[PDB]
Amino acid sequence: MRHDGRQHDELRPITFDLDEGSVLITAGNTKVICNASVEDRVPPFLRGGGKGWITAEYSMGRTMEIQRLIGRALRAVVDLEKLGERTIWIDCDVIQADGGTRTASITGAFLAMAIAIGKLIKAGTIKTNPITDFLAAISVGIDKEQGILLDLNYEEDSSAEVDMNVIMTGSGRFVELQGTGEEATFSREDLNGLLGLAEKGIQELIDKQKEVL
Amino acid sequence: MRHDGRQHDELRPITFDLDEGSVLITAGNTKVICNASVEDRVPPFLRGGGKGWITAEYSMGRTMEIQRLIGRALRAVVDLEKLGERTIWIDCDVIQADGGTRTASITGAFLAMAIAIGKLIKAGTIKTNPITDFLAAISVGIDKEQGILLDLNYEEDSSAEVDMNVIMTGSGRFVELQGTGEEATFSREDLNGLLGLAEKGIQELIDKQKEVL
Repeated sequence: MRHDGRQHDELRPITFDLDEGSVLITAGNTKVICNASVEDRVPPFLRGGGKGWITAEYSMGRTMEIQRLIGRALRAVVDLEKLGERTIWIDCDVIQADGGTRTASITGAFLAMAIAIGKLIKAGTIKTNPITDFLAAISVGIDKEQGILLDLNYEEDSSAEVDMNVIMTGSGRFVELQGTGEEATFSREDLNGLLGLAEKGIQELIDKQKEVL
Repeated sequence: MRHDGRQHDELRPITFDLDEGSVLITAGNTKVICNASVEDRVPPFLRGGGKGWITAEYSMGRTMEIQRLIGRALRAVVDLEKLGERTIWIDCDVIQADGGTRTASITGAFLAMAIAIGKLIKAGTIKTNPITDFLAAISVGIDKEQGILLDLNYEEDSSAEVDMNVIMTGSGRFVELQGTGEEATFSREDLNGLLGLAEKGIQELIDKQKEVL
């Protein structure tokens, strides 16, 4: 039905290439390189606090928006106190864009962070794992002709009446949610259908994360 | 329970002062002046198209974000073809901020637009009403101690674990939705509770709009 050849609830091929704890994630034609770096400093408003911080650099205005989202989402699944007074720098570089870059950056950014925290734990730098849960993000939408779709590519994102990015944890809770109706609107029923699809795709991404980790 | 004196599902006092089709909306201590202006031109990518446009100026980076949201939300409930080839300029000025400015601007921006379109119809400039439905927006959230709250003031917005802005039409459909978990997360149950409260408040705002109009 989709020009893609995919079913409405089918994810594009996902690849988590770890070949630095650099991560190259591929979703169809979308590709993003994600890197996590640890520094034993923290923003001034935290110095002395004994609690860590996570922040991200992202490249491909609205850029700041995505950098802030990445920092937020990660902080939601990391006990900053257990991390100690140090900050984790995440850096994403979109090398190929074909829809879903923002959510693909989050998924990739998580793994990269997981990899850096693993070395922190193995180095004896921190006593316990601070990651409270797995995290992944996906985009969903409503196309005027094929209905609800999961993981939109460029062309689909472009012509969708309803666009939505969802970030959830492995335990199935929300970290962040955002849906916009173009010159269109969506009902409660549509919202429930969109969140179900999104959850299906996010559970699949997290399954892959666990297995690559 | 709230330092406000309000119940968890109670809106702050709402005022739509029409004393130019200028609108001054007041929500508790939040106050925003909204103005709608009509111009018989349209962005270049539309010239000749015969379809209108709505855009907004907003003042108090993230400013652009709010201006774009205002333009989006309005466009969702207006048949741009019936408006003709002309654009509606909305201008919001936050004169007092105590939480919920962004959603209060949307509600105020809608009325102002409604007022300008009414004159367009009475002037004989357009044959039919282009407004497809009423629209209002409200903020909801989850506070670590009082649970789910409706219409957050500054202090509450500040310490809420979960923040969320919702825009809906009078017919009860979604135009825009955005919820963020700080260093916290919200369940499906939380999401349903948050959307119910939001809908209660939005229905109340729209009731007031209808009666002021």
